[PDB]
Amino acid sequence: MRIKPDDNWRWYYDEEHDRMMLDLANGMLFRSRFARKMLTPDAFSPAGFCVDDAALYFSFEEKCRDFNLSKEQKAELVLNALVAIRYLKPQMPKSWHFVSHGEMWVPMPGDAACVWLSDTHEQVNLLVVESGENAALCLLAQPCVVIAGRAMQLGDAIKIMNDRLKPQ
Amino acid sequence: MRIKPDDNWRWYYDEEHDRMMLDLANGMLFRSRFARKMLTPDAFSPAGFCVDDAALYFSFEEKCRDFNLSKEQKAELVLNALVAIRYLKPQMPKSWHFVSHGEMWVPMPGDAACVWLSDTHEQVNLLVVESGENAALCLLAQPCVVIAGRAMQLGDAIKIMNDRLKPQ
Repeated sequence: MRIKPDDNWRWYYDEEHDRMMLDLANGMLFRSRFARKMLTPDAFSPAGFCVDDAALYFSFEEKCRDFNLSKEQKAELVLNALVAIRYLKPQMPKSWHFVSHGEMWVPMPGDAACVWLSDTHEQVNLLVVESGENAALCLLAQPCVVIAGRAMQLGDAIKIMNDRLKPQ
Repeated sequence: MRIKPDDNWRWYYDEEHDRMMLDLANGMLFRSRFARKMLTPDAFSPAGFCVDDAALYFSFEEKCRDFNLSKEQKAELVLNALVAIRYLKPQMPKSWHFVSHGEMWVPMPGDAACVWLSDTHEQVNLLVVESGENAALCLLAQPCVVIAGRAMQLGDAIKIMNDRLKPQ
């Protein structure tokens, strides 16, 4: 495997570029997708990467093996998922942008999900990171997409309603 | 191999942390050893990692395979070499901190070199990154050392006189 979690990793908030980061260490850094706006007040205090984060990392890594992405992309995808799980504030679920399915499906963390955009009918691929019973928090699991007016790229968060999500 | 140069790599200087970086991309960043003080005015303008850089990367990587280091440390070593070659200002060669050898040897870029410290006789490993006929730019190729009063760690530049350098 390409990157392997190590005792030396540190989460820290970068004041100047306004983004959660991981120190890798050894000259390497990972700048996540998430800025102050989206972090819980935990985030603002450096913390070691712990066994629990290691564990989530290993599961996510395997759950993503078969997504259609560069192994560099899979890494960024899984590292943002840890940031989201650990530090993201609660999200306001989105509904009406996506083709609705008459049944609700229970989606588990680590699942590959599609939604359909209700105007373009373009399929978009997500990774599920957190469940709920109405809403599921997902990360965008493809290089980019345009949603409301907004553009988003790989790693970006969005809470979607379970009736809009579907297995790949 | 693990890190592979990619069209999306960008050199840029980071105003806020005063260091030359490389964007890797995919969330990954590399922070080199080198601050404003040591850069040619080129540095202050972002630039794609180009085919020539890619070439230097590949020879330096191979010339460092058998150094006594972590593959993470070899990565940091080589990346700093690239910064050094591309962007470092001319250096003032040092002389007197190192055990002299009555003959001058010709050292090629890419070479593994030792200097001896003249008071401790401790051996220190370097990586040659530029040649000249008197002076040869080297990066420190071991985790850390103490030289004049200064500390230095892996990736740090110093220009040394060729009579002071010796092959591994």
